[PDB]
Amino acid sequence: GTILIDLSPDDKEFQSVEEEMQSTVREHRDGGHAGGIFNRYNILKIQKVCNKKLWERYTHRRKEVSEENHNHANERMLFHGSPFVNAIIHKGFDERHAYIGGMFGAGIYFAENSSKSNQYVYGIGGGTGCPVHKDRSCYICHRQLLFCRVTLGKSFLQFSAMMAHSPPGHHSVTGRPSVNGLALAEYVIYRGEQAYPEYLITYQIMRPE
Ligand SMILES: COc1ccc(-c2cc3c(N)cccc3c(=O)[nH]2)cc1
Ligand SMILES: [Zn+2]
Repeated sequence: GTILIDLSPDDKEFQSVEEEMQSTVREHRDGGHAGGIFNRYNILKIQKVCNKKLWERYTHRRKEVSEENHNHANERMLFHGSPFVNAIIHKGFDERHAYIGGMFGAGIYFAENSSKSNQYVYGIGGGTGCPVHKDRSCYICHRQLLFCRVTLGKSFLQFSAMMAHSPPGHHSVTGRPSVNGLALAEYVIYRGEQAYPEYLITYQIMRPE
């Protein structure tokens, strides 16, 4: 039931999604090992992901969370990178898309930094890199990220040196950076219904000059 609608580069929606992608790139403590060496992206395409059933699954859960949190869904727009992006857009997020080994337990992880999610496009730690060249810093191969609508509800704050259940009385976990002053927050949900994959972004990382 999923259809993908291309956005024009002239459309304000394309431009605002591109700006979030580009402006949330940072340097990583791995020197580029997982995601590659780059300061910016070449955006090739942005598509709106449209699936009625999956949207209604998201909004149903959003109202449940809202009603448990003084009518406040605490909804964010966050990046997700995964080898399973094609399954996600067709079937929705579920337990199969969890990062079993993540620092906040087996859940589905989202980033404010697009460059954090980029580290996961080819697997955990960047896997072995792109399938064609086996290069984690490949500047040729096309990559894909999701920019997703995520319900956080009441989020458990984990101060952090950088499927399970949410902590009792909470709907998500927030990983607050406590060492790297430039890192933005990461978030974990434990129910696939608490995210909708709204934009599919196709891109290349760009080699710095
Ligand atoms: C291969 O299964 C996985 C898919 C996505 C990720 C992933 C992890 C992650 C993280 N730990 C922090 C912030 C964002 C992400 C993310 O986008 N994907 C991890 C495993
Ligand atoms: Zn490649």
